[PDB]
Amino acid sequence: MKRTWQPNRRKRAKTHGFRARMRTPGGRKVLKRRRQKGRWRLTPAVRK
Amino acid sequence: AVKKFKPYTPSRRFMTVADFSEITKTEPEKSLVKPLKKTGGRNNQGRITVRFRGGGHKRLYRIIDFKRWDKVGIPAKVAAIEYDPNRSARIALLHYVDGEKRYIIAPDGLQVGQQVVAGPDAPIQVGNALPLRFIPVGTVVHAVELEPKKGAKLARAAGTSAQIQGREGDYVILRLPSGELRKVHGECYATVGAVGNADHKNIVLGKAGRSRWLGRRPHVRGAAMNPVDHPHGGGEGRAPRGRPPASPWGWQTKGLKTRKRRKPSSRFIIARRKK
RNA sequence: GCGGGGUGGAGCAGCCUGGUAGCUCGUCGGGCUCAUAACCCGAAGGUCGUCGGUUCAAAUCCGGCCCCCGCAACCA
RNA sequence: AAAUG
RNA sequence: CCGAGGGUAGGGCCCGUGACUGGGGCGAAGUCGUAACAAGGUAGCUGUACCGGAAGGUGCGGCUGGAU
RNA sequence: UGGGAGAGGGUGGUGGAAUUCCCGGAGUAGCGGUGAAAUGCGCAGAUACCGGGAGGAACGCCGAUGGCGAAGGCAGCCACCUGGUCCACCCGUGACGCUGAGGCGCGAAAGCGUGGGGAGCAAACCGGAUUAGAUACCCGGGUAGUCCACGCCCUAAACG
RNA sequence: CGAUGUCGGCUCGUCGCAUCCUGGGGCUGAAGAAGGUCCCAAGGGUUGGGCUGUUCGCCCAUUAAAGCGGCACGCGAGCUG
RNA sequence: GAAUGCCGGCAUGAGUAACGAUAAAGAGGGUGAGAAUCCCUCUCGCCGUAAGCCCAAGGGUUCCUACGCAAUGGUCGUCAGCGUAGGGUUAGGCGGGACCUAAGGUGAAGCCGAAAGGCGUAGCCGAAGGGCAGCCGGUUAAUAUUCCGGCCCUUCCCGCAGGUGCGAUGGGGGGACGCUCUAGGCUAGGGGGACCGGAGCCAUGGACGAGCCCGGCCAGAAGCGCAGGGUGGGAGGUAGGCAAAUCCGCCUCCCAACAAGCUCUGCGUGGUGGGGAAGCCCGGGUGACAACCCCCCGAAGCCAGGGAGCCAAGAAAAGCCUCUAAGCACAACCUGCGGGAACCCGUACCGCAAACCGACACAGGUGGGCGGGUGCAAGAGCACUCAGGCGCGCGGGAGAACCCUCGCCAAGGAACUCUGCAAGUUGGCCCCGUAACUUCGGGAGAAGGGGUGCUCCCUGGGGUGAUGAGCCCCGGGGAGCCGCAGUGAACAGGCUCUGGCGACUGUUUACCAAAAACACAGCUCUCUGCGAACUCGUAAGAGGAGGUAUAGGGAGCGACGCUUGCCCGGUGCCGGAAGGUCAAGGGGAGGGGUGCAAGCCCCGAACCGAAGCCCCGGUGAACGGCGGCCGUAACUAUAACGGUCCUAAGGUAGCGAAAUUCCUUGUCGGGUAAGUUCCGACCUGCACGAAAAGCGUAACGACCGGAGCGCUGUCUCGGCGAGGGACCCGGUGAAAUUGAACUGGCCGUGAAGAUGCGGCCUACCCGUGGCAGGACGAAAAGACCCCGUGGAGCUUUACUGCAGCC
RNA sequence: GAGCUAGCCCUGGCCAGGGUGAAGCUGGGGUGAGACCCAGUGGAGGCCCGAACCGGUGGGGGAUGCAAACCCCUCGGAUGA
Ligand SMILES: [K+]
Ligand SMILES: [Mg+2]
Ligand SMILES: [Mg+2]
Ligand SMILES: [Mg+2]
Ligand SMILES: [Mg+2]
Ligand SMILES: [Mg+2]
Ligand SMILES: [Mg+2]
Ligand SMILES: [Mg+2]
Ligand SMILES: [Mg+2]
Ligand SMILES: [Mg+2]
Ligand SMILES: [Mg+2]
Ligand SMILES: [Mg+2]
Ligand SMILES: [Mg+2]
Ligand SMILES: [Mg+2]
Ligand SMILES: [Mg+2]
Ligand SMILES: [Mg+2]
Ligand SMILES: [Mg+2]
Ligand SMILES: [Mg+2]
Ligand SMILES: [Mg+2]
Ligand SMILES: [Mg+2]
Ligand SMILES: [Mg+2]
Ligand SMILES: [Mg+2]
Ligand SMILES: [Mg+2]
Ligand SMILES: [Mg+2]
Ligand SMILES: [Mg+2]
Ligand SMILES: [Mg+2]
Ligand SMILES: [Mg+2]
Ligand SMILES: [Mg+2]
Ligand SMILES: [Mg+2]
Ligand SMILES: [Mg+2]
Ligand SMILES: [Mg+2]
Ligand SMILES: [Mg+2]
Ligand SMILES: [Mg+2]
Ligand SMILES: [Mg+2]
Ligand SMILES: [Mg+2]
Ligand SMILES: [Mg+2]
Ligand SMILES: [Mg+2]
Ligand SMILES: [Mg+2]
Ligand SMILES: [Mg+2]
Ligand SMILES: [Mg+2]
Ligand SMILES: [Mg+2]
Ligand SMILES: [Mg+2]
Ligand SMILES: [Mg+2]
Ligand SMILES: [Mg+2]
Ligand SMILES: [Mg+2]
Ligand SMILES: [Mg+2]
Ligand SMILES: [Mg+2]
Ligand SMILES: [Mg+2]
Ligand SMILES: [Mg+2]
Ligand SMILES: [Mg+2]
Ligand SMILES: [Mg+2]
Ligand SMILES: [Mg+2]
Ligand SMILES: [Mg+2]
Ligand SMILES: [Mg+2]
Ligand SMILES: [Mg+2]
Ligand SMILES: [Mg+2]
Ligand SMILES: [Mg+2]
Ligand SMILES: [Mg+2]
Ligand SMILES: [Mg+2]
Ligand SMILES: [Mg+2]
Ligand SMILES: [Mg+2]
Ligand SMILES: [Mg+2]
Ligand SMILES: [Mg+2]
Ligand SMILES: [Mg+2]
Ligand SMILES: [Mg+2]
Ligand SMILES: [Mg+2]
Ligand SMILES: [Mg+2]
Ligand SMILES: [Mg+2]
Ligand SMILES: [Mg+2]
Ligand SMILES: [Mg+2]
Ligand SMILES: [Mg+2]
Ligand SMILES: [Mg+2]
Ligand SMILES: [Mg+2]
Ligand SMILES: [Mg+2]
Ligand SMILES: [Mg+2]
Ligand SMILES: [Mg+2]
Ligand SMILES: [Mg+2]
Ligand SMILES: [Mg+2]
Ligand SMILES: [Mg+2]
Ligand SMILES: [Mg+2]
Ligand SMILES: [Mg+2]
Ligand SMILES: [Mg+2]
Ligand SMILES: [Mg+2]
Ligand SMILES: [Mg+2]
Ligand SMILES: [Mg+2]
Ligand SMILES: [Mg+2]
Ligand SMILES: [Mg+2]
Ligand SMILES: [Mg+2]
Ligand SMILES: [Mg+2]
Ligand SMILES: [Mg+2]
Ligand SMILES: [Mg+2]
Ligand SMILES: [Mg+2]
Ligand SMILES: [Mg+2]
Ligand SMILES: [Mg+2]
Ligand SMILES: [Mg+2]
Ligand SMILES: [Mg+2]
Ligand SMILES: [Mg+2]
Ligand SMILES: [Mg+2]
Ligand SMILES: [Mg+2]
Ligand SMILES: [Mg+2]
Ligand SMILES: [Mg+2]
Ligand SMILES: [Mg+2]
Ligand SMILES: [Mg+2]
Ligand SMILES: [Mg+2]
Ligand SMILES: [Mg+2]
Ligand SMILES: [Mg+2]
Ligand SMILES: [Mg+2]
Ligand SMILES: [Mg+2]
Ligand SMILES: [Mg+2]
Ligand SMILES: [Mg+2]
Ligand SMILES: [Mg+2]
Ligand SMILES: [Mg+2]
Ligand SMILES: [Mg+2]
Ligand SMILES: [Mg+2]
Ligand SMILES: [Mg+2]
Ligand SMILES: [Mg+2]
Ligand SMILES: [Mg+2]
Ligand SMILES: [Mg+2]
Ligand SMILES: [Mg+2]
Ligand SMILES: [Mg+2]
Ligand SMILES: [Mg+2]
Ligand SMILES: [Mg+2]
Ligand SMILES: [Mg+2]
Ligand SMILES: [Mg+2]
Ligand SMILES: [Mg+2]
Ligand SMILES: [Mg+2]
Ligand SMILES: [Mg+2]
Ligand SMILES: [Mg+2]
Ligand SMILES: [Mg+2]
Ligand SMILES: [Mg+2]
Ligand SMILES: [Mg+2]
Ligand SMILES: [Mg+2]
Ligand SMILES: [Mg+2]
Ligand SMILES: [Mg+2]
Ligand SMILES: [Mg+2]
Ligand SMILES: [Mg+2]
Ligand SMILES: [Mg+2]
Ligand SMILES: [Mg+2]
Ligand SMILES: [Mg+2]
Ligand SMILES: [Mg+2]
Ligand SMILES: [Mg+2]
Ligand SMILES: [Mg+2]
Ligand SMILES: [Mg+2]
Ligand SMILES: [Mg+2]
Ligand SMILES: [Mg+2]
Ligand SMILES: [Mg+2]
Ligand SMILES: [Mg+2]
Ligand SMILES: [Mg+2]
Ligand SMILES: [Mg+2]
Ligand SMILES: [Mg+2]
Ligand SMILES: [Mg+2]
Ligand SMILES: [Mg+2]
Ligand SMILES: [Mg+2]
Ligand SMILES: [Mg+2]
Ligand SMILES: [Mg+2]
Ligand SMILES: [Mg+2]
Ligand SMILES: [Mg+2]
Ligand SMILES: [Mg+2]
Ligand SMILES: [Mg+2]
Ligand SMILES: [Mg+2]
Ligand SMILES: [Mg+2]
Ligand SMILES: [Mg+2]
Ligand SMILES: [Mg+2]
Ligand SMILES: [Mg+2]
Ligand SMILES: [Mg+2]
Ligand SMILES: [Mg+2]
Ligand SMILES: [Mg+2]
Ligand SMILES: [Mg+2]
Ligand SMILES: [Mg+2]
Ligand SMILES: [Mg+2]
Ligand SMILES: [Mg+2]
Ligand SMILES: [Mg+2]
Ligand SMILES: [Mg+2]
Ligand SMILES: [Mg+2]
Ligand SMILES: [Mg+2]
Ligand SMILES: [Mg+2]
Ligand SMILES: [Mg+2]
Ligand SMILES: [Mg+2]
Ligand SMILES: [Mg+2]
Ligand SMILES: [Mg+2]
Ligand SMILES: [Mg+2]
Ligand SMILES: [Mg+2]
Ligand SMILES: [Mg+2]
Ligand SMILES: [Mg+2]
Ligand SMILES: [Mg+2]
Ligand SMILES: [Mg+2]
Ligand SMILES: [Mg+2]
Ligand SMILES: [Mg+2]
Ligand SMILES: [Mg+2]
Ligand SMILES: [Mg+2]
Ligand SMILES: [Mg+2]
Ligand SMILES: [Mg+2]
Ligand SMILES: [Mg+2]
Ligand SMILES: [Mg+2]
Ligand SMILES: [Mg+2]
Ligand SMILES: [Mg+2]
Ligand SMILES: [Mg+2]
Ligand SMILES: [Mg+2]
Ligand SMILES: [Mg+2]
Ligand SMILES: [Mg+2]
Ligand SMILES: [Mg+2]
Ligand SMILES: [Mg+2]
Ligand SMILES: [Mg+2]
Ligand SMILES: [Mg+2]
Ligand SMILES: [Mg+2]
Ligand SMILES: [Mg+2]
Ligand SMILES: [Mg+2]
Ligand SMILES: [Mg+2]
Ligand SMILES: [Mg+2]
Ligand SMILES: [Mg+2]
Ligand SMILES: [Mg+2]
Ligand SMILES: [Mg+2]
Ligand SMILES: [Mg+2]
Ligand SMILES: [Mg+2]
Ligand SMILES: [Mg+2]
Ligand SMILES: [Mg+2]
Ligand SMILES: [Mg+2]
Ligand SMILES: [Mg+2]
Ligand SMILES: [Mg+2]
Ligand SMILES: [Mg+2]
Ligand SMILES: [Mg+2]
Ligand SMILES: [Mg+2]
Ligand SMILES: [Mg+2]
Ligand SMILES: [Mg+2]
Ligand SMILES: [Mg+2]
Ligand SMILES: [Mg+2]
Ligand SMILES: [Mg+2]
Ligand SMILES: [Mg+2]
Ligand SMILES: [Mg+2]
Ligand SMILES: [Mg+2]
């Protein structure tokens, strides 16, 4: 049947993307937190 | 004069339609339409705040002239009578000798080709707008302002009207469509006549789909829900109310009054409504 | 198993608070009527389901037994 | 108020 | 080919019969009341409507085939 | 041709008396009701009286043994639309008449449908009385209905 | 109770005998025939259908007869549900 | 040494199940160390509204070539979407940006919130909508509307000429709109041709033929032609379109009116440039100077912003045109021509799938366009088949039980079973014919029957065209022929009678419930006078609604028909300027502490003092409720009638052993040979009953009962056959589970059901196909039950708070 | 976290073919005029049959599956909520 993952680059960038993160106290905390952890990628990669 | 159908489907048995015999023009005035932004019953938070709304026919909004004291003394001609999907009344297209074009809601008896006028000097004739103080006592009137220059607020639905009952100081006394007796200010404008399309009340929707065309989504009873949802929810099998019948939010709904006590307009209401 | 009840012939009070049995109807006698009903006047009829106890004294309070209503008998 | 044979 | 008829299927009229049910008729005498005939003790009758153990009652309108 | 009398019919408009309700005033111990009462209403200010307002229905005197219509039936007043009918003149057509199975239309009240309206009245219903009882008569209430529009019903002691 | 799946049916049987039939008997209020009753006997046999989920039961048509019980009210790592 | 412990390693089950759709294979020849599996040819089968082709999303080099086969590939591998390396994606016109707006998002002004932040008109962002200029062929191993060739076109800049009051973010027009049905003319696509072009072919009994087989076009500027869309011209007045306006709107006059004209599309033609089969010979070359024509069918596509009808009444903004404003009229704009200028990103490849979403090369899921031919009434259905693509990445044998999917069956025909569950039957079209009942539509495809192929003869109407020939589409009549059988294959209703429930079409528990549940038109109560009520939010602000009582919210009931009784004592809600109670506050009789004292400080009675409650009323389609005992009639029975107690009032109509009836399989009747179900009655209704509606109701239902006809392997009662497995051989090779095991029967015993104890009995060692009685077999720390002063959802006149409201 | 799912908002797209034959309109009859009746035309509808598409009724299979909901036969809707 139709499964849960239906990839869509525009949706991915708008929902989880860097600029969505910086727009919001919680999203800026995600970025600060993944930096402090040393994540190589702060945000999901998506091609555009 | 509502029209019936023959029982060639189950739903056509009782479905009725308007006769549409007063309409003379079947597309709106382009300079006077603007998009109606459908809401779905959702507010600026995105929340349903009025349940069971959505999914009706698309509609353009026809701008309506609820002031009319905008163009005192400038007569106009009734150029057409048109369908308006945003209200029960029909609307009338006015061609002012000014060259300006406006819409008004169409009173009963208004004829395409006649002339209308607004102002203190206007004849007491169907379709004319005067301040309440210049209309003779006893006249049936419609599209009545509720405060000076704030716009017609009363009696705008198909077939409705208000009747002037008497006067007292700067205020005249009106019987509203609800049967309430209110004091309205004398400088408030109104329009001689009753709103047309009085047969509107006698329309039988006929089937479920018709409500859906009107943006009316299926309403579901509290009694059919669970206790998480509604005071009437639950019970094994069917169940009576088991308490004072209540809204989804708990407040009583058979008889419990709800107008604010200390509301300033109380001084100007003489008698709560009838029946 | 839990609650209520049994008192003239019928249906009900009195029991809770021990000493005093009461109301309507019916029954009997007499009136009125030609007569009957209705109506009026007077009367009789209950030892209180039963046995046992407490008490100076028990329809009344406490037990046993009989009888009649009502409720319950669920997870299984 | 006043039924019946 | 037609064709007595036989067969299959679906209809129409009539008759008989049927748990039960509806009122009707008849059979002197029981139970309940007293609706009508006198102004029958609320004049009656009436078409209709609602009601009631029963006759009946009441409403609206009609008739005199109503007394005084 | 010229005249006439009439609640004949339909539409719209309009007048005053009264009942009820509401607001103001003035006022106090009862009002109402019956055979007599009670229910009911009233010191939370009723009834009775004065002023104002809203609304519905019916039209007093004239009025009669009267008039009109085929019948049912029709009554304040005004205007419009319209039917029937009698009279005089003796002018016109020249039997063009009478009746009428069917058919069609009209048809008190009650009743029914969809709206509206709702003062008074009032089946049902409730209460107070009476009574052996009183699902009645009498009393206090009171919903349909009575009123309007449209559409049905088609009955009668629709009788002279 | 860190699981022993529970009524009835179907399928497959197997055992007990307090024996439904068939075999052998005694007593009889056993004339014959047909029964009654008790004794011996478990080798075999012990039908099809209507109703109900039913087991049971009633009923229809037959039969030599239309037995009663146990096997985790036999049998769901065999089926049904 | 144990914790269903943790991490790791390795065992067992086992050479076992499986190797992923039953569309299918065989042989020859190549390559190579090795070949069922790679390459080539021939034969066979499968898809063909796809299993072919083209877009979009997503994926991200998977594309092409060379060289490889350790691992990946369910086997193999010389092959590959795998490993290494090299190569490959070319645009002014296609898509997106340098254009526009939609929901939404953001947001100068402004508003709000302890902080964080929440709003908000304009503006800005935002597309698969609007707008906008490229068609055909060739070429590469791999890209092409991109390169090349031909023929076209757009914008910007500069210039030249001609023209004009030029000029805008401002005004205005336009852009600009639904659903259904649909005209005319075209095109796409297709069928046929006795005509045109073509390498050839004559087989096996016949044909050298008007034979067979193949093909008979594509793009195109101006002009022209055909078919359509769009659009009135002039003048005068002018107060409206937030300045102005010659524009637009409004008024009057004159001409014009299915037209015409002007303008814009489509189609045809068109200089020109392209393509071009079978067959044969090694992707190529020849065919070829290829031919390129006639008739018919014909869209849902085009002309298009066409037409008609209908109600539910159907985006915006820019491009564009017009109008003027500052300004400027050496400018500036319009038109024609010329030169120049024209940026950024995507472009490979898969794309119904082995490359996307499902952990897999996974029988699942994935939006748009094309989707040929014949026949079957039609069609995108069905069978076959073209182009094109495939035989599904383990095979070879065997021909047991058993399983799956399938075929047939003597006699019977539901006897099967909870149930005709399942499977038969029926089945398309044309004609004849069709009942109760009904809301007059329907019920209806009711039921039931007949016809159906092929040949010849005769003939009626229509389209194209010409009025004819031909072609094409509907039919009509007569005479015949063959078979068991003519919708000869494939696709395609079993029917009737009768109850229950729900009016109906709809909706639901994604993944055990599709229903009688939800919803539904309709009915009633109730709230709401507008800054409405109500809802969301601390607020601002929103929804309600740019709506206004014929409207909006809440609640119950649930088409329709005939109806919906009695109780207001309790609770609720509504009304009630009295009275009772009533907090803060006011008041301050009268007391107190302290100081020498003026004083400072405290307690404090009456009395005034909201809502709420008490109290008085109303109210049921408000919560709800609608009796008991005893007697009584021709000497039976029963009780119309009566007595008495209680209540706020004692269940009305209608219905009733019912989706409700305990006793119960009530009793009687019907149907059956037999009827716990069913249907019709009765009424002692354990425990119907009137909008948690009562009783009915045509039509409807994958709902739940009962019955009959038809027909059947459901059954008596089973038999045979088919294929895919199971079985054997070669390849690859799991799993839960497992204290260890050298693991028998009976009768006992034992923590009460023993392979493991006792006594007896039986028993050579080890496997393979099978069956499931046991190993209290496996799985899941029982979901029932209890326990825990464990948890959570839900309720209320439990307690205590809070929001909210007064 | 609404790339699954539920509702709504904006903007697009899709629904082979066949059947039934409402209103209206035209004509004819009818009548004082009417209603109304007949025929033709017309093309309505949460109408009918049936693909795509959307479903998920009954059964069988599957059950360490092809699949953590699938396959086959059958069946519901298919201009509309
Ligand atoms: K339980
Ligand atoms: Mg899904
Ligand atoms: Mg998605
Ligand atoms: Mg995207
Ligand atoms: Mg996208
Ligand atoms: Mg997105
Ligand atoms: Mg999205
Ligand atoms: Mg976001
Ligand atoms: Mg972002
Ligand atoms: Mg912050
Ligand atoms: Mg790094
Ligand atoms: Mg992140
Ligand atoms: Mg109708
Ligand atoms: Mg009709
Ligand atoms: Mg109209
Ligand atoms: Mg606009
Ligand atoms: Mg809005
Ligand atoms: Mg917003
Ligand atoms: Mg709401
Ligand atoms: Mg809503
Ligand atoms: Mg509205
Ligand atoms: Mg309107
Ligand atoms: Mg005012
Ligand atoms: Mg209405
Ligand atoms: Mg609408
Ligand atoms: Mg509902
Ligand atoms: Mg519920
Ligand atoms: Mg529920
Ligand atoms: Mg919730
Ligand atoms: Mg709660
Ligand atoms: Mg609750
Ligand atoms: Mg409840
Ligand atoms: Mg419930
Ligand atoms: Mg219940
Ligand atoms: Mg429930
Ligand atoms: Mg209750
Ligand atoms: Mg409540
Ligand atoms: Mg009011
Ligand atoms: Mg007493
Ligand atoms: Mg006492
Ligand atoms: Mg005493
Ligand atoms: Mg319990
Ligand atoms: Mg008297
Ligand atoms: Mg007597
Ligand atoms: Mg014969
Ligand atoms: Mg009498
Ligand atoms: Mg009398
Ligand atoms: Mg009397
Ligand atoms: Mg009475
Ligand atoms: Mg008093
Ligand atoms: Mg006083
Ligand atoms: Mg009034
Ligand atoms: Mg003469
Ligand atoms: Mg009448
Ligand atoms: Mg008395
Ligand atoms: Mg009524
Ligand atoms: Mg246990
Ligand atoms: Mg275990
Ligand atoms: Mg276990
Ligand atoms: Mg013998
Ligand atoms: Mg034996
Ligand atoms: Mg049985
Ligand atoms: Mg048992
Ligand atoms: Mg039994
Ligand atoms: Mg024998
Ligand atoms: Mg046994
Ligand atoms: Mg057991
Ligand atoms: Mg037992
Ligand atoms: Mg037992
Ligand atoms: Mg068992
Ligand atoms: Mg099982
Ligand atoms: Mg079992
Ligand atoms: Mg087991
Ligand atoms: Mg076992
Ligand atoms: Mg240890
Ligand atoms: Mg552990
Ligand atoms: Mg571990
Ligand atoms: Mg290691
Ligand atoms: Mg390990
Ligand atoms: Mg290992
Ligand atoms: Mg091994
Ligand atoms: Mg094994
Ligand atoms: Mg396996
Ligand atoms: Mg497998
Ligand atoms: Mg298959
Ligand atoms: Mg094979
Ligand atoms: Mg081979
Ligand atoms: Mg090699
Ligand atoms: Mg190989
Ligand atoms: Mg090899
Ligand atoms: Mg192979
Ligand atoms: Mg094809
Ligand atoms: Mg991938
Ligand atoms: Mg390898
Ligand atoms: Mg290898
Ligand atoms: Mg290597
Ligand atoms: Mg591998
Ligand atoms: Mg694999
Ligand atoms: Mg490449
Ligand atoms: Mg180019
Ligand atoms: Mg630029
Ligand atoms: Mg805050
Ligand atoms: Mg954006
Ligand atoms: Mg775009
Ligand atoms: Mg473009
Ligand atoms: Mg190259
Ligand atoms: Mg110019
Ligand atoms: Mg437009
Ligand atoms: Mg528009
Ligand atoms: Mg659009
Ligand atoms: Mg529409
Ligand atoms: Mg072309
Ligand atoms: Mg063709
Ligand atoms: Mg001007
Ligand atoms: Mg075009
Ligand atoms: Mg060639
Ligand atoms: Mg199309
Ligand atoms: Mg178009
Ligand atoms: Mg059009
Ligand atoms: Mg806009
Ligand atoms: Mg100059
Ligand atoms: Mg740039
Ligand atoms: Mg490319
Ligand atoms: Mg697929
Ligand atoms: Mg596709
Ligand atoms: Mg692929
Ligand atoms: Mg998976
Ligand atoms: Mg594969
Ligand atoms: Mg072809
Ligand atoms: Mg066909
Ligand atoms: Mg294969
Ligand atoms: Mg073998
Ligand atoms: Mg198969
Ligand atoms: Mg057979
Ligand atoms: Mg048979
Ligand atoms: Mg049969
Ligand atoms: Mg059967
Ligand atoms: Mg059955
Ligand atoms: Mg079943
Ligand atoms: Mg077939
Ligand atoms: Mg056939
Ligand atoms: Mg019949
Ligand atoms: Mg018929
Ligand atoms: Mg029938
Ligand atoms: Mg019927
Ligand atoms: Mg009919
Ligand atoms: Mg047939
Ligand atoms: Mg043949
Ligand atoms: Mg069919
Ligand atoms: Mg339902
Ligand atoms: Mg239903
Ligand atoms: Mg119904
Ligand atoms: Mg439907
Ligand atoms: Mg489910
Ligand atoms: Mg579930
Ligand atoms: Mg689930
Ligand atoms: Mg269903
Ligand atoms: Mg539901
Ligand atoms: Mg319904
Ligand atoms: Mg209704
Ligand atoms: Mg209503
Ligand atoms: Mg809130
Ligand atoms: Mg708004
Ligand atoms: Mg419902
Ligand atoms: Mg009926
Ligand atoms: Mg009450
Ligand atoms: Mg009350
Ligand atoms: Mg009260
Ligand atoms: Mg209660
Ligand atoms: Mg109560
Ligand atoms: Mg007696
Ligand atoms: Mg006797
Ligand atoms: Mg009644
Ligand atoms: Mg019964
Ligand atoms: Mg019943
Ligand atoms: Mg019951
Ligand atoms: Mg029973
Ligand atoms: Mg029972
Ligand atoms: Mg029985
Ligand atoms: Mg019988
Ligand atoms: Mg009985
Ligand atoms: Mg209720
Ligand atoms: Mg109920
Ligand atoms: Mg249904
Ligand atoms: Mg159903
Ligand atoms: Mg049957
Ligand atoms: Mg049968
Ligand atoms: Mg078989
Ligand atoms: Mg085989
Ligand atoms: Mg061997
Ligand atoms: Mg091997
Ligand atoms: Mg391997
Ligand atoms: Mg060991
Ligand atoms: Mg060992
Ligand atoms: Mg062993
Ligand atoms: Mg052994
Ligand atoms: Mg033991
Ligand atoms: Mg043992
Ligand atoms: Mg042993
Ligand atoms: Mg041992
Ligand atoms: Mg030992
Ligand atoms: Mg041993
Ligand atoms: Mg031993
Ligand atoms: Mg042994
Ligand atoms: Mg082996
Ligand atoms: Mg085996
Ligand atoms: Mg075993
Ligand atoms: Mg076992
Ligand atoms: Mg165990
Ligand atoms: Mg076991
Ligand atoms: Mg645990
Ligand atoms: Mg446990
Ligand atoms: Mg557990
Ligand atoms: Mg304990
Ligand atoms: Mg505790
Ligand atoms: Mg404890
Ligand atoms: Mg606890
Ligand atoms: Mg409130
Ligand atoms: Mg989603
Ligand atoms: Mg469709
Ligand atoms: Mg379409
Ligand atoms: Mg037909
Ligand atoms: Mg027709
Ligand atoms: Mg028309
Ligand atoms: Mg349909
Ligand atoms: Mg059909
Ligand atoms: Mg089946
Ligand atoms: Mg499963
Ligand atoms: Mg199928
Ligand atoms: Mg269908």
